[PDB]
Amino acid sequence: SDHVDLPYNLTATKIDSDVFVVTDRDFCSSNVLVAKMLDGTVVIVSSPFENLGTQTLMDWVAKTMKPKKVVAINTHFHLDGTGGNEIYKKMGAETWSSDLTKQLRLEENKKDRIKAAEFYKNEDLKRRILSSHPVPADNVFDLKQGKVFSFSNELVEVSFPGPAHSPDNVVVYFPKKKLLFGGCMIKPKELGYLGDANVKAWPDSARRLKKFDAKIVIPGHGEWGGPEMVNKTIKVAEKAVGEMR
Ligand SMILES: [Zn+2]
Ligand SMILES: [Zn+2]
Ligand SMILES: [Zn+2]
Repeated sequence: SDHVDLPYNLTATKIDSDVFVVTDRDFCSSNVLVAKMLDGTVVIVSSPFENLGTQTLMDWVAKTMKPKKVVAINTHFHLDGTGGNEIYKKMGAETWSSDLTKQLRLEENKKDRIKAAEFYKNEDLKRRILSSHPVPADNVFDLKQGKVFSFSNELVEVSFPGPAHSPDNVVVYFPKKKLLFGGCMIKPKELGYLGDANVKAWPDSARRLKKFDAKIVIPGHGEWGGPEMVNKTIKVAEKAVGEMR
């Protein structure tokens, strides 16, 4: 079948033999891409919110893919992005983000934990959030220049299309699979949490994603789709600009 149910309400859904989406349903249905490169390297894009979810994800990756190496790419500084870094590191993964994402995560870490913890209503989820201590990635590239990974000539392209959902949001493109992980700047129905959003910039940042020849676009939350995901996002952001003036 199309998915496997994992502990802590994680879902792992197959897109093909070498591409999976793992969804943290407990924490806002956050999507994590897991792509196995031909040379055995596993690339993970984004993260579950915290340690229990991330440990569950890594246990499943270990069991099912037995990777030679794991490379984890943070999409932005939010917990669906950096929440996995502690456990990724502990498990021997190489964690990556832009320099801005690291900076924003470090700044976010200075803020009051217990006050920001009442943002969730369930007490078990609160205790899971408070039990984790998010850290930035170990390896950093310059936001504006992006980064292209080459795993035995299999390319993974990380680029900054401009501020949208957050000032630092990047997308990850896999040209071999024509797959774009757009992350939380892909919002085909409604923009969602705007705490760090640049609504005025969002339509043009999303327009810049049209350059990718994507057959599959994976959003940070919710069902994935095709290139129309980008078009839907642009209109949703425009309506927000329209009301906002
Ligand atoms: Zn199921
Ligand atoms: Zn976010
Ligand atoms: Zn998100």
